[PDB]
Amino acid sequence: MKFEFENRTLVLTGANGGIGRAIAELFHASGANLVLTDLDREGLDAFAASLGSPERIATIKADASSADDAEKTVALAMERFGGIDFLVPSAGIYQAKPFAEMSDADWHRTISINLDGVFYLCKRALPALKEDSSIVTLASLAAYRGAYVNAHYGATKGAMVSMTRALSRELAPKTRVNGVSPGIIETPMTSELLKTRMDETMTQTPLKRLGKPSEIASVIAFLCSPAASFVTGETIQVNGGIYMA
Amino acid sequence: MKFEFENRTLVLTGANGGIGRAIAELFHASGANLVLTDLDREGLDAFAASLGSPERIATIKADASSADDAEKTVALAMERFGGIDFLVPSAGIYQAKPFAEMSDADWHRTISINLDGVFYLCKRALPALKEDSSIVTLASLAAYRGAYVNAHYGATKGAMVSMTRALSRELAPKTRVNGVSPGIIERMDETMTQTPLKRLGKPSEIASVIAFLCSPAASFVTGETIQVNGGIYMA
Amino acid sequence: MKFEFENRTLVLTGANGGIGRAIAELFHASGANLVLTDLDREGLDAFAASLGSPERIATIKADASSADDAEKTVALAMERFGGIDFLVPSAGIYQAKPFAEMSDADWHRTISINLDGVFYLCKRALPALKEDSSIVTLASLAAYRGAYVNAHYGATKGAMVSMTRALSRELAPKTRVNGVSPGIIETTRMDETMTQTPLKRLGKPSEIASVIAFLCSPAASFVTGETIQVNGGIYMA
Amino acid sequence: MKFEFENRTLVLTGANGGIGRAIAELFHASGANLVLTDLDREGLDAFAASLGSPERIATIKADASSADDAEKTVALAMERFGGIDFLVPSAGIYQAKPFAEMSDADWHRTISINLDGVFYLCKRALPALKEDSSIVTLASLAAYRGAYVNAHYGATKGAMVSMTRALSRELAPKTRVNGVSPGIIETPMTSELLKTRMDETMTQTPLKRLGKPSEIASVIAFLCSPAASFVTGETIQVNGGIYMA
Ligand SMILES: NC(=O)c1ccc[n+]([C@@H]2O[C@H](COP(=O)([O-])OP(=O)(O)OC[C@H]3O[C@@H](n4cnc5c(N)ncnc54)[C@H](O)[C@@H]3O)[C@@H](O)[C@H]2O)c1
Ligand SMILES: NC(=O)c1ccc[n+]([C@@H]2O[C@H](COP(=O)([O-])OP(=O)(O)OC[C@H]3O[C@@H](n4cnc5c(N)ncnc54)[C@H](O)[C@@H]3O)[C@@H](O)[C@H]2O)c1
Ligand SMILES: NC(=O)c1ccc[n+]([C@@H]2O[C@H](COP(=O)([O-])OP(=O)(O)OC[C@H]3O[C@@H](n4cnc5c(N)ncnc54)[C@H](O)[C@@H]3O)[C@@H](O)[C@H]2O)c1
Ligand SMILES: NC(=O)c1ccc[n+]([C@@H]2O[C@H](COP(=O)([O-])OP(=O)(O)OC[C@H]3O[C@@H](n4cnc5c(N)ncnc54)[C@H](O)[C@@H]3O)[C@@H](O)[C@H]2O)c1
Repeated sequence: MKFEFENRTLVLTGANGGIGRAIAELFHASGANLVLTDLDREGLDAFAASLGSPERIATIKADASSADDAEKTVALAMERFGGIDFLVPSAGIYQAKPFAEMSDADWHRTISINLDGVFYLCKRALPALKEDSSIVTLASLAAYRGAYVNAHYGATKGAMVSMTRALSRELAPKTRVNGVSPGIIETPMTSELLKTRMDETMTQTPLKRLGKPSEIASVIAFLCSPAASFVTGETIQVNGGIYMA
Repeated sequence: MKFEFENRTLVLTGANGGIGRAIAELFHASGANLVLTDLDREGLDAFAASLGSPERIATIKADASSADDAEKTVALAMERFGGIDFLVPSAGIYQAKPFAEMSDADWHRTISINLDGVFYLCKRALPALKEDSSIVTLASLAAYRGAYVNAHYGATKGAMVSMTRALSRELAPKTRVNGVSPGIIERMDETMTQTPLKRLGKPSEIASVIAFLCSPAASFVTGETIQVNGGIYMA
Repeated sequence: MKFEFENRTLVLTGANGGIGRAIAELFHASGANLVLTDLDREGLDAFAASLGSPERIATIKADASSADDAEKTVALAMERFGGIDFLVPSAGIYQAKPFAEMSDADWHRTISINLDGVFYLCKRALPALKEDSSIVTLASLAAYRGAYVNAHYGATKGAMVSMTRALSRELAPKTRVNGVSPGIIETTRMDETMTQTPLKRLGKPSEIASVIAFLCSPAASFVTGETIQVNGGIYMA
Repeated sequence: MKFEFENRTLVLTGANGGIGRAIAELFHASGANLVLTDLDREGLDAFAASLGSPERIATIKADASSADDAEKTVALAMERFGGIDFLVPSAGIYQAKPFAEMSDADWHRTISINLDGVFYLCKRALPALKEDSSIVTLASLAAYRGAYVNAHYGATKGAMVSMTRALSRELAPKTRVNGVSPGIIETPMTSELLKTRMDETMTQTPLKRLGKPSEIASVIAFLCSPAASFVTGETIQVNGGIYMA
């Protein structure tokens, strides 16, 4: 698959994370413009240098929980490239916190980043969305299988699935809204939990391996591409068969 | 059918609402103890009086979005009845708000009541949950069909479905955690045509499914959210 | 719950099975009339005798894959009790058969019993169904999780879920059509199963019957088209 | 959208149908070898000529309901191209038949073509499937929404969804098994339905249009491509938002 994104503009939050980096690389290689935001301004700027074509790249330090940063992100997209073709709210946190130990602060921090932030970005982006544009949300296996020790994480990822359906109705026919639901992907997000459970996870997985960040990115690219022109409201499971939904 | 909830205690938020009253009514008729909360104390107290078994009913003014009121709600259940058998976080708001017009305040108010509040009640309730207890969440057709002009509402009701699955895992085997997803509960003609059962649902038809999930008839059901919508949508 | 099924009639195939017997026992204890069918006539009659209200029980030898036996089953319900309130096509086979080893006969046998048979029973039952009646199909965890070595079985139980939705539309508002999808029912790999099951036990057949009874009852009067997972949380669908 | 399928072999039943033709065109344009089957061989060969790189196309008259024709189809793929990379059992029938009027013959006809035939093709294909191969089934909106007057059709398409999950477990990791669930597609299958129901369908569809056959083919191609390399067991809704599943 080869994506033709020349002169199409991607806004991607959490761009320095494992899946975020894979998304940026694939879209950049496909000729797209990138507006990358992240809470870690130093890593993002350094990472962007390696992908380097500054004519097609703009970066900004942005907190997913900040409504004003969503406004800055859209204004930068409008100023640099004149609009938005693809919107991907990838920024999120994954905290292991058994429910009996979950503090009110624990709960609010996960909802603010994983859910409120997605609202802020989608809402501020509306005037900048172009014809044939795409929003792609990031759900998770946990929304479908049920989180083991992360009821707040699971809640926000179930919210992603339904929010995708709602916005798919409201922004049609101009904009399509879809999602990707990753399974177990090897990134720093999962590194500590997964180091003693790699064999167990592969044994449970029909494809017998962990997912790669690029295998999430390629599905996001598909959903943004003309190959998905009649797909809207839909969240796709990308988990090697570890779970059937 | 017929439920035997004698000496078992229901905690119900938003108890003065349409579905809320139906739930309180059924569980009360079933012999249960009731701890009812609502933002409208006066309306609630009048309703609770109409059921007339005051020794089995306790009411309190509680804002579903307030963690302090959740603590007071659980303490009241502990004080009057010693624990919680059924926890039903029913309180919620349904605001029609096209997404292009949705304010940050619009968004937060719906998340705070419909989602944060469910976290507060469930978390504070943990020490009070008895053996064989149930949590039953209220999802919505909108979670599955996609809301037409209520993206914040749909988000919170998709969150209920996944949060139900998460807590079912963590609170098992002592407590089962399930949900009910109501359809259209009493352009009516279009709805009748679209509904196989050709009518609107009654609040009593949501309450009876909640009671089923709380009953021993559902003893091997957990994590599950049931569609109660007359066939208007298949999920 | 306690179900009031007096003067209401259940037609149940595979009634001598583990789940089948639990359904019959519950409905009979609830006052219902029973039309029980099974391929094993002697075992069924012995079971039916134990319930002891022979005026409320009628049995017949019937092959679920036989359209003629479906016709005979409904005629028996008509003759003894005048109609059908609850139709539960419970008969099914579960064959372990890795796909690379699956014969054409293996495939056909499972489709014939688990899928063709449900069609024949539902189709022939239509004139006998009463008002406020229910059909409750039996799906399976395998339909949702994906069968490990039973692709034919899994296909038939996915068919149940979609056929339930279809008949729900067509047979409403007179009849509601729903399903129950059992998980792992005691009816080894026990350590593995307990580890994956939040409730930390196998399901009991009586716990499938009580959900079917719920779906047949007025408590489910606004539920149609719906298949309920009854699996102790082993799988979330 | 364009894919790179050179030297990979597609076996496609019902190749002369609306969606079938769109699948064949895309894969051929993408450099694949085609083994096309249909009950209407004159139609198929006439169609096969128009795409014409004829050395990369092999056609055969084959009845999906025949186990022997499935063997002949696989044998042709083996003889001409040495194996099978993509297996797409697209042949199917759609009969409007109210359940109260449905004959036993009606039932068996639909289960035989739409379900037994898929078994015959998948089972006979096993020895010929190559590394990194894909099976992609065709489900339907009817499996999820519930057919209005086609309980046998709805049953077979629900079977596709569950059979896809089962085979993804058994044929992994060598083969991924996925599905596509089309909505309302502009095709002969829907000409009769949409003569009286066109207004309602566009009203109910967020994208406010009928789907095109090519918009099913592009999603099938995605599932066969490396972009879906971590997707198995999965059936994707391609319905313009008319139904959220
Ligand atoms: N296995 C997996 O990694 C997995 C599985 C399922 C779903 N997901 C989801 O996919 C998304 C991306 O995962 P990932 O691998 O990139 O995660 P990650 O933890 O590796 O990276 C997330 C990135 O977001 C940044 N970030 C954190 N808080 C932020 C904030 N307030 N504002 C802005 N940026 C912030 C982090 O610095 C990091 O660069 C997340 O939403 C995650 O929940 C991941
Ligand atoms: N048709 C329906 O009513 C319908 C359909 C689908 C889902 N649901 C869901 O079912 C649940 C119950 O619905 P209902 O019929 O009782 O709704 P309702 O609108 O009739 O209930 C409103 C009640 O909740 C109270 N309330 C409002 N905000 C509150 C707060 N902050 N704290 C405490 N109480 C508060 C109000 O005072 C009132 O008594 C809700 O979660 C709703 O979203 C309802
Ligand atoms: N663990 C489980 O038992 C389980 C799990 C998931 C789903 N289900 C499904 O639930 C349903 C009921 O299961 P069960 O516990 O009764 O199964 P079972 O194997 O205990 O019951 C088999 C019974 O069906 C009868 N039978 C077999 N072939 C028949 C035919 N051709 N015609 C008529 N009767 C026939 C046999 O005589 C026997 O009494 C089945 O459809 C099954 O696939 C069962
Ligand atoms: N709108 C749609 O067309 C639509 C929507 C949802 C799902 N689907 C499914 O997608 C698949 C492809 O549909 P389509 O648009 O190609 O349908 P179609 O009706 O256009 O295809 C008919 C073609 O299949 C052939 N065919 C019929 N019976 C056959 C048999 N026994 N053996 C072999 N070939 C046979 C016919 O000769 C003809 O060439 C089918 O499984 C269909 O159910 C279609």
